[PDB]
Amino acid sequence: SPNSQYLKTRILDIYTPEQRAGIEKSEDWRQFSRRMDTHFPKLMNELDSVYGNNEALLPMLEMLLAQAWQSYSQRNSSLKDIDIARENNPDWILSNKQVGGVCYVDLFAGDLKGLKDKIPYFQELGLTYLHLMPLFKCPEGKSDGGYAVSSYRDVNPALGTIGDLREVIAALHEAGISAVVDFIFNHTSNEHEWAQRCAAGDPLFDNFYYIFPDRRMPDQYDRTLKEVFPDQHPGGFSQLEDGRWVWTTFNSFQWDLNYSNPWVFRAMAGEMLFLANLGVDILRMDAVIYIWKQMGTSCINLPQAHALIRAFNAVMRIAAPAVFFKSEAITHPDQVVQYIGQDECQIGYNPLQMALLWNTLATREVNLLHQALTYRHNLPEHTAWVNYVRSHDDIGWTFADEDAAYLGISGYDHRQFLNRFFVNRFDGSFARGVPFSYDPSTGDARVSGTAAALVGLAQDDPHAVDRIKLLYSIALSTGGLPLIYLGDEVGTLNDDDWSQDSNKSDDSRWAHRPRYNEALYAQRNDPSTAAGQIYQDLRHMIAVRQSNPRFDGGRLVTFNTNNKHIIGYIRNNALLAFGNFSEYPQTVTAHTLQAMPFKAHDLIGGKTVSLNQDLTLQPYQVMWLEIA
Ligand SMILES: OC[C@H]1O[C@H](O[C@H]2[C@H](O)[C@@H](O)[C@@H](O[C@H]3[C@H](O)[C@@H](O)[C@@H](O)O[C@@H]3CO)O[C@@H]2CO)[C@H](O)[C@@H](O)[C@@H]1O
Ligand SMILES: OC[C@H]1O[C@@](CO)(O[C@H]2O[C@H](CO)[C@@H](O)[C@H](O)[C@H]2O)[C@@H](O)[C@@H]1O
Ligand SMILES: OC[C@H]1O[C@@](CO)(O[C@H]2O[C@H](CO)[C@@H](O)[C@H](O)[C@H]2O)[C@@H](O)[C@@H]1O
Ligand SMILES: OC[C@H]1O[C@@](CO)(O[C@H]2O[C@H](CO)[C@@H](O)[C@H](O)[C@H]2O)[C@@H](O)[C@@H]1O
Repeated sequence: SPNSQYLKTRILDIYTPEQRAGIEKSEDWRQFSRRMDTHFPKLMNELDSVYGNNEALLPMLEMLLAQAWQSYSQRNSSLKDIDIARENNPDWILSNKQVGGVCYVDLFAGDLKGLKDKIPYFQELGLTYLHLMPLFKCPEGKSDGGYAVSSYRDVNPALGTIGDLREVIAALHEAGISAVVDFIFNHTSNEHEWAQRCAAGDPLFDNFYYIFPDRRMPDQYDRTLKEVFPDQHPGGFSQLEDGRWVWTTFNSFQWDLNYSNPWVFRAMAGEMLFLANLGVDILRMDAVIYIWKQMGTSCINLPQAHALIRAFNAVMRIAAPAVFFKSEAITHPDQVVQYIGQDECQIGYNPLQMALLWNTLATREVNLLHQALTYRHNLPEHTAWVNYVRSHDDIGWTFADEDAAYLGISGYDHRQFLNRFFVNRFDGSFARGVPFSYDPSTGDARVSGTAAALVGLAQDDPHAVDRIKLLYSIALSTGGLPLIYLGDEVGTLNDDDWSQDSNKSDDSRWAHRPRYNEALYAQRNDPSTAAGQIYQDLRHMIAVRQSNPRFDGGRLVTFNTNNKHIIGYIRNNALLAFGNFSEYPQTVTAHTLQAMPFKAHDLIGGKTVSLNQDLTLQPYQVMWLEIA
């Protein structure tokens, strides 16, 4: 294998002898050269572990690092300052100061100029982090809500221009908000140029996808693949018009990119550098678990997938140190956590906590959630969870069967229950969700619907507002970067048109993707409305989280409440949180509370609470007790 110095001297060969002296003296080159020395050995080792003795490895690497230099050279000074700051503060992601939000630009604000106009509201709410849903050109009609990308460089004209996006990102930065966008790197749309050229037999785009002459290999792969959108097509493959078959994990119009080809890595690394220099702070690594395939396996969570992401990481350490990764791994908890690491994805979605929040509302029993906060919450140094309550996607019940079994719970039977409960097919349920991707091979299903819909707000259940408050309280206080699904903070209900819209009718996820509700947002300062109560509740919890150092960092220790309806945990040995998941009053006894100070201030309700006696929580009450 080559070395950092060799590669750098060749990178510099593009310059005249005179220019070259100016380059090597420059501050940009000095930073690049030391980051090369520090981080290139990781890049080389990760790529070697995947591609081995591949003839194209060295040429690809040289091409990539030449592009990395050009990119860093071009990178504007303000981003270069953020590079230095995050280079010396790996734990910026772990600060209690951070609170995130996510929205569709079109649905929430019409277009990018409109989004820029909403930035004062984001500041009002207290966001420091904003994820904008996929922005770029995609097929008209059905594009999986923009996740079928037809060009990585062209903004969807309905949203505006690439210049508009650069301005939004600058404006977010001026408002103290990090910009977060999707890195859609497992697949492109079938109308993407790479996809067209590859299928047409253009040598330049040879092996950019997985294309087969017939069903022989697809059938063999499909023996072990687990379907993602079972309504859409069987297995993992779709047929071309000419009779061939292409790997399509998701929709038929989404074709998996072939990372066994090192030129595909270079292509997407190139795209990563492009987004970096737009000033993107965090890249959402979409569908991370699918980027390596192997016959005889489920083709998810494979070792090469992890190595490839660690390779991407090193590219950012070299040419855009500010750019962090957020893992989207919705899979078994044992596998979810393997993506999270300083040298891989520094943060990742926490689907286990999310799914168990909803589980606990249904059962009123904190057993699985306590188990999860006890054994699966704490992370390696310099990493964090992203804690959420809802997202643009369905809810999957991705708790571990092994975990549940230890508690005498059958995972299969339990999911059968949860899936009936949350779509209002269980006696007494407050939930008004909609099924998604029922699967006749597994009996599996997921749940669509907004947070407000799932807690009972549609029928104005008197407990609805408190349920929302409780759920968000836990994401805001367990440790990690909390992510608000924008619209939830005023109690936004399910979309009313999705089911009869022919572009949407086969995808119930659109139920929980409503437009900005003008009426609700106008009520947000009136505490007599559900919108105002939710908003003031959440805003208060956000303010406390961000101001109070007891919430800092990602670590927690659970507290045994000895009440199966009440969750308990302690942050920084100074903040005792209780959450009552029962619709009835529930008590933590004086005996349980013996080690606590006699009195403690509750940050939620503002009162001084006695802990030297029974503590009785009202229905769905949350307490944040300052015990040190
Ligand atoms: O809030 C209503 C109800 O929810 C909880 O009970 C549910 C269980 O959590 C759930 O697992 C499921 O129980 C079934 C088992 O999974 C299955 O193995 C077999 O033993 O039959 C059970 C019933 O079908 O469904 C129940 C609810 O029916 C919670 O524990 C209850 O206290 C609560 O009243
Ligand atoms: O300056 C380094 C050294 O590189 C040699 C080639 O062996 O020339 C290379 O570097 C030059 C300056 O960057 C380039 O103009 C040239 O294309 C490249 O081959 C020597 O010419 C030079 O002394
Ligand atoms: O309201 C049901 C609505 O959901 C859509 C597609 O998302 O189908 C979902 O619900 C069905 C059960 O009603 C499931 O069989 C299906 O797998 C699930 O995606 C529509 O098919 C349906 O009209
Ligand atoms: O601490 C005294 C008394 O409290 C009991 C309740 O089971 O334990 C509780 O006290 C500890 C104080 O931090 C907690 O760590 C524990 O989780 C909590 O349940 C008994 O363990 C003990 O006798």
